[PDB]
Amino acid sequence: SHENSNSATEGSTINYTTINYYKDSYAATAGKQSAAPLKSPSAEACGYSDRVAQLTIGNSTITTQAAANIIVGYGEWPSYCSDDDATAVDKPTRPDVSVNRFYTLDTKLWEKSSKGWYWKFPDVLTETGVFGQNAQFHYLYRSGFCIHVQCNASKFHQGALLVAILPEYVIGTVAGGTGTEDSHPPYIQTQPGADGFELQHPYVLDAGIPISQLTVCPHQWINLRTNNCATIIVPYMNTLPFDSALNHCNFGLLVVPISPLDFDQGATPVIPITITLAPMCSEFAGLRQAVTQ
Amino acid sequence: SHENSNSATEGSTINYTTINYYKDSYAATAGKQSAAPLKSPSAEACGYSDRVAQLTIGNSTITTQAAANIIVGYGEWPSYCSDDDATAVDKPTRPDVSVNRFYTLDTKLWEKSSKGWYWKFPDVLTETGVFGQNAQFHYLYRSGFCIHVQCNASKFHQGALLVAILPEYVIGTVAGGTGTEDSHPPYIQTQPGADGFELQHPYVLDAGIPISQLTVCPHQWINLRTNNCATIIVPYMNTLPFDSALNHCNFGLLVVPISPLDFDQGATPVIPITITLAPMCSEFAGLRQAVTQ
Amino acid sequence: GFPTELKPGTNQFLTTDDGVSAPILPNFHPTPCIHIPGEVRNLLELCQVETILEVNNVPTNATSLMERLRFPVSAQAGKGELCAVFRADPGRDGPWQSTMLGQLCGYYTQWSGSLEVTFMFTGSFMATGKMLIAYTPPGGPLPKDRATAMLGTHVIWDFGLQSSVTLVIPWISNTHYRAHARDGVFDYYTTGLVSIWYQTNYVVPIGAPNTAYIIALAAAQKNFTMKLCKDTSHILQTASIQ
Amino acid sequence: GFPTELKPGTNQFLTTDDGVSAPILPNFHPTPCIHIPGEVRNLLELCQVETILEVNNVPTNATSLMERLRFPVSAQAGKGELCAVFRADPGRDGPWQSTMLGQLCGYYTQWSGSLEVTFMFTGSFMATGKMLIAYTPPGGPLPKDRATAMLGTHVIWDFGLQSSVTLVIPWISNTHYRAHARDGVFDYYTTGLVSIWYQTNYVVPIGAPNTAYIIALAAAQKNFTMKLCKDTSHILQTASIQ
Amino acid sequence: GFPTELKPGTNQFLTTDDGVSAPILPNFHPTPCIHIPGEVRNLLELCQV
Amino acid sequence: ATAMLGTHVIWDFGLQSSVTLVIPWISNTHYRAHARDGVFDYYTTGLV
Amino acid sequence: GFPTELKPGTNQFLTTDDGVSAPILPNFHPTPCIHIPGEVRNLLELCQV
Amino acid sequence: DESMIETRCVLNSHSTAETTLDSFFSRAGLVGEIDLPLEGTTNPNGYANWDIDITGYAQMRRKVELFTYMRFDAEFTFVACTPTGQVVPQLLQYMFVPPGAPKPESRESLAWQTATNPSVFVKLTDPPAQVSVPFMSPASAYQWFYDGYPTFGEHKQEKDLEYGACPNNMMGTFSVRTVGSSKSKYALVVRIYMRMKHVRAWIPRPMRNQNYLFKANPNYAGDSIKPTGTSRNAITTL
Amino acid sequence: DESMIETRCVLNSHSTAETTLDSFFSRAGLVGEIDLPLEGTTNPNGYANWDIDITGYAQMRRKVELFTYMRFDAEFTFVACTPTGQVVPQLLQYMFVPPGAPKPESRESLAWQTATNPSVFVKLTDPPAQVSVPFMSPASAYQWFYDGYPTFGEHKQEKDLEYGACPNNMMGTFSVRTVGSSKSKYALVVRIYMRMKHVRAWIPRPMRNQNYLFKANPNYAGDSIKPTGTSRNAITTL
Amino acid sequence: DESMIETRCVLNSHST
Ligand SMILES: CCCCCCCCCCCCC/C=C/[C@H](O)[C@H](N)CO
Ligand SMILES: CCCCCCCCCCCCC/C=C/[C@H](O)[C@H](N)CO
Repeated sequence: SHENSNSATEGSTINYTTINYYKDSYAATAGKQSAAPLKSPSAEACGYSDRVAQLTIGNSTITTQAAANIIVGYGEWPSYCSDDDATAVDKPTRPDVSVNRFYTLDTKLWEKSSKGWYWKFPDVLTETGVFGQNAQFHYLYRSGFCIHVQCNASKFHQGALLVAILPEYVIGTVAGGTGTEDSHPPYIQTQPGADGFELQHPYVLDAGIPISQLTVCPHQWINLRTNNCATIIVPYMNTLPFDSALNHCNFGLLVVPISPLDFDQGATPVIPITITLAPMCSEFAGLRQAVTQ
Repeated sequence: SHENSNSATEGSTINYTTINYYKDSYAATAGKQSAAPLKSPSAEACGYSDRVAQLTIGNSTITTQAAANIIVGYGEWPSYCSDDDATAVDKPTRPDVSVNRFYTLDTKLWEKSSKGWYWKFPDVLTETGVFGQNAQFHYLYRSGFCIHVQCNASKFHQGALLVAILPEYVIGTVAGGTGTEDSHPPYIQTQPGADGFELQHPYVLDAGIPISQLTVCPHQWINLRTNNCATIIVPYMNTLPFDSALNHCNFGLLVVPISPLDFDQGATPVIPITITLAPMCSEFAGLRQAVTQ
Repeated sequence: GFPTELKPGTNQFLTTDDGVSAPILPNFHPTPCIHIPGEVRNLLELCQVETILEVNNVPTNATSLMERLRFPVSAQAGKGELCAVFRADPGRDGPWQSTMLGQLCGYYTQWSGSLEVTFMFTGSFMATGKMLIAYTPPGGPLPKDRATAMLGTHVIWDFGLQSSVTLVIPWISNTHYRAHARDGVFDYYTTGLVSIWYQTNYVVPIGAPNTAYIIALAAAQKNFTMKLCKDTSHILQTASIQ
Repeated sequence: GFPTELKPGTNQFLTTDDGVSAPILPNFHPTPCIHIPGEVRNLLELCQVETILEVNNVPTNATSLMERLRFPVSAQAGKGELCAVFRADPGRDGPWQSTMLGQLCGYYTQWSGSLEVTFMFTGSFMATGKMLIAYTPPGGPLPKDRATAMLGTHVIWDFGLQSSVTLVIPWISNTHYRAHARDGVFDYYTTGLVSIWYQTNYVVPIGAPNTAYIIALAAAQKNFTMKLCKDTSHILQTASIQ
Repeated sequence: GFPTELKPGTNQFLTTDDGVSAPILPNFHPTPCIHIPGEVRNLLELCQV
Repeated sequence: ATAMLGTHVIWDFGLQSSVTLVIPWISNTHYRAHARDGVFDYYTTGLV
Repeated sequence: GFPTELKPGTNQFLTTDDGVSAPILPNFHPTPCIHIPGEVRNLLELCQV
Repeated sequence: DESMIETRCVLNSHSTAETTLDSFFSRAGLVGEIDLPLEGTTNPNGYANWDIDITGYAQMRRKVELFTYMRFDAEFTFVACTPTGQVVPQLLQYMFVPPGAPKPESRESLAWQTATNPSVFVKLTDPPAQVSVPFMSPASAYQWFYDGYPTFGEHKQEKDLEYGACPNNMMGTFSVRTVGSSKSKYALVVRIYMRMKHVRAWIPRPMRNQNYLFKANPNYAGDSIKPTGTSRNAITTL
Repeated sequence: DESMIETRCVLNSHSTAETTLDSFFSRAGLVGEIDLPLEGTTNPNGYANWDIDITGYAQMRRKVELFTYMRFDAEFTFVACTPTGQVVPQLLQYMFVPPGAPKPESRESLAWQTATNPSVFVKLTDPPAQVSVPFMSPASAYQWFYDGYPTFGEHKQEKDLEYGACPNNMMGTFSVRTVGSSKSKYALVVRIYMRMKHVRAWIPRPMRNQNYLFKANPNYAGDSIKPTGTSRNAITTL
Repeated sequence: DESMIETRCVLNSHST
């Protein structure tokens, strides 16, 4: 009562017992603390099977295995911004059928020597559809995503893809190779658009972080013997309630072949990977003239 | 309530009044503290005469004086590991008749110039019987022991043996004699097996510790006029609930003649000392292929 | 003045001391915390997430670095051939360093609990066979044959029918906690050895590839715990950051 | 700032000061304490355990060092011969240093209470006789004969019938506590002298050994107490430990 | 003396530290505050003008 | 050392003049026929 | 750290200051006080003799 | 666990408290070393303006970059010393310079009057200066990884350095001087140590398996891409 | 007692509190002396890595080796000084380096950033640095006597030094530096004093009656085996 | 019998 409630943990659900001799709560000691979101839970695990019984959003419809094969990113469904979490006093627009629909980006071909690609969100959809037009016309943007990476192969084909969602996928460079150049990735590399960008070093994910630990991020496998597609339900993950859709990407979708594609000669050599994705609970605010970038 | 209960004396039965100005209980002052196990109690003194009325375990049977001549090591009977005290999540095996039985090791001869021997546990039983096979096959081991050192002599023979149980009997060297070599005892000296190892300097117990204070450890005398045998009931004494039976010895059994053997010419010069011992409440865990060492 | 006495330890700066400090800003309230998804409250939540175990940590070249995440499985002579071995120690230098459990284990001296290693078969749907994934408790060396290995804790994994199996490495230790197993004296804290053996074979029909791959994904169980936070040594930057 | 005043004694490091210190590890909980047998809560528990009293501290050679734990008893002329003498002081340099009570007594300046010295006869079962084990209170010198010694506190010990007797050295002192008795002024704190005399003889038949041995085992009673913890001087390492 | 331990940050002068300081004048009561019009209690009042 | 792995008694004959080694009924069959040198050694009780 | 301010008189050693001092011996209990005759509780008892 | 082996009942009273973020991150570590030399060209005027960035040292940077978003308060400790290790009788003025506040241009600059800036006056003979720093960011958390640009407009190669620069994280300058009109007679080194209190972290990333090269930059040496862990000669052997 | 003599009633109000383990062991004693010389070859670089082991000094080692198992928390006091006794104005960084944490290789090593390692910054003019160290061991108690080997496998003479080495006791390195890029101008000696608080001890052994020669080793001089106590000319005389 | 070995319960319905 006699102290300012201005610590970094006010508003949390954790009760902290602390020692403070000053006016401010942040001056106090760290003290004591008086399914699981991180394991890429399924829709059945999160109990969201009712919203998943038919993946039809807007005016689009995809078909896949239900519930168990629907990865909800961090166990949280996309939602509109709550009244307390939002800061902008302007009321947002909710098109909800012209922006919350499945958009099909491109048809990148999986090869035996394929290294992998990444797609930045919502950079992939900035110049596509009513969602793209709302992204250019509005300063503020907020949406979840339902990304459905599709890769059909016969039962004689083999291989696996780590279809993963890396939030705030900052791209690093080779720094001239020797590491003493301080180069920075260009706009076509940081924001490659709907066409995506092929990974130069998928082992370090072009950021100095191993792909072996990419599974701590929301992810799903496209092991060809088991499933032919991966559906990841990504919520809006940002330090802010809203953000610009043009100069900040909330997350990068990593589609990397961990197990290489392999088949004997006579089967179809064209094994394409299709990125179909739907914004969920899309919000736009701060309306002005449309700007591409 | 506001402090972490992370001192070294949490879980003890002693109430400590302490002064602490920090989050952690171990930062506090030493403070105040708000038959007997160490005197080598008998089975009658510990009240364990019912388990002692007939020393028959497994498929073996020894005969000696009951209750009063049965030294329970540190006043504690051997027991299976409690649920809280154990850490390994694998469930242990309890053979209980093939491992909890008296094993007879060897027949070391007591001489007039005899210096004494030691036996390391369960190193003496690592290559003997189903107990030895379970020790090689399992990573984790836990057992008490019922060691019955037998030395029969006529009523015209004289002498005494300090049959004692020294927990964690680390063997030291002469260090080259001058004390500036930092030599270490070999495997045949640290773990001599069922044959035992004769003491080079029984006065310092080959460890720089006097034998005159060996009686603070669980012990019994084989003063030949009074008794012809010593039965020591040793529990499992370790910092751990379980341990490897092959590279760590819980205790060493010291059988040292304090009073020398003496008799006139015409009596039997062969006065042998027999080590008969039974594991009690033997547990084995962490099963893999059998390894001798 | 109230009579006080300075003890040993005044004017010392203990870096892990949880003490009160003078606030630079009176009445500064921070930005209100909005709901951000994914929130972590304990590092054992990260420890329980399955991460790719680099069992095939043979290749060193940058062009073949992505081959470390998977290891080959192929048709053999049907004699219980050895597929792959690795130590079951998460904090040890080797295959486990590629995992989140291994990298977090570098920050903690002592670990306890069972370990989850999931092997995902990435062959054809026509590719069939069984593997004997044996966890050897400590003391047992590397088995020279599958008959030696089956005496330990093992799973027989029909990868043709179920594409993913999880070999739960049970917490089998003398101590309540295990420090980092190391080559030398600290091999006392070895978890043991995990080896994969061909139970029958890798059987494929005409038209299916003769070589497949298995992606090992290592994690920790809910009973996993950590102790004694320490500076990590899995990666050592010897140059200054410009 | 709250008005405070530093007294004498700030920035001093008293080694026995029971003060609060800054914890290097916040929220570090230790390994849970399993039940380990034998637990000691007081050093007087060790003081009460009987340990071999080296009455025969004559030999110095390493080959004859084990002879110190026992002292000879043999057939005499039947004139109340002297068997063995020793001072009843546990902290004094001499026979009592071999005991746990003596070594622990080196760590404490002042001791009080009665002392238990158990003599165990280690002859033949045919070996018989009696000994007069006399504890002389302070002031009385070493008795020149058994007639002088029996005037003090004494036991007559038939070692043929009972192989072990315990001469309880009663706490007979001017002071409530006794410091370490020393040669010189501190002999004021002498406990007295304990001497063993042949009450009758050491009698053996034909075929029994003519010389036996007695193992003296010294302890403390339940009324034994200790005061003024101090650095021990029973053993002094003058070289640095490498 | 009561056992105390100095932490990091002693003898530091944080300019925004809201601490207690020794009063130069015991029992000095100031001039009573008369009512002056216009009083400001928050700078956001000036921001709204 | 080989023999102590079986069912055994350690008999201090100096202190107790008589001991009884109880040979326990350890058999595959519920009853034992006469053990003989040859095929009927299947019904051996064992060795003492 | 709790905000404190050192006054004049710190690090001074007043010989008649009745202050608390760090005990060199934790849990050391002295020899129990037996009854000794003649006990003095005030020097004015000696003054009246 | 019981789906793999037959298990015994183990009462695992194993504490999870030391794996909390307030246990992993509430340990002070070096985030900035400031040199105030006598003859060197780094800070020859007795003053230094160090932009607050904890990504300059590999241990703290890798610890905090385990997560993407990280909202905390900080205990900032500054261990001032002579770079030979001496404790000289020199008085320094630390001063937190928030964004928009005037960064000092000299040792005797008028911004050192610190009428509103938080400043610490502490001698080197004193213990290291400790201050609690609250959560600075206009965002709801600090952001070690900003996949995007702070500004709008066309992004050429000349402005590619703005990529990853989230101004919710660059929260000003830590300015240190020797308090005096004349130059100090000692060489000073101020070592900044941050202990993170009241820690909340949201998005766990893969750890850093490459050598850090530049502050606030995931750049890695392309020709020196080493594996995450040690290597093996063969897969059938250890 | 009454079985020996006729006794009078004595109301023995004699306290047993000073024979507790928290009275016998809660007294700080020298467990480590670290030299940081100017010209010597011991620690010439201004830094030192001292593996934590209290068995280097005879008094504390004999006190703790009275028991086998010993679980306690420790108050660690480091009395830094010039080996002539001076109190010089030099600032040092103590840093507890747990097993697996990088032991520093130089005075300006990057492990000194202590982002997670517990470190103490203290000047020599300050009172000796005091820290509470909790019970470190993965075991339930520390183990001064480990009858066995830490590792499996065949034990030759080359690996006989591993006998008695229980890694439940070697709990890391105590690293001390002079905080600076340049070498210090003073010779420093850091003396480590451990006070054992909250002490539990389990298995009492015979005391040490031989001269200690090596740390964590019960080795004794074979040709210099002296008796436990002083000697007498004859047994019938004093 | 039980004075010699640890025994299991055997329901000996053996006719005399
Ligand atoms: C009187 C001195 C007060 C010192 C105030 C220091 C401000 C503390 C702010 C800490 C917040 C993070 C600082 C910067 C974050 C990162 O290093 C990068 N900018 C993000 O990549
Ligand atoms: C910031 C400085 C903190 C200092 C931390 C010191 C760690 C204290 C651990 C004490 C536990 C015993 C240490 C070693 C035990 C013995 O000497 C041997 N290793 C066993 O023979």
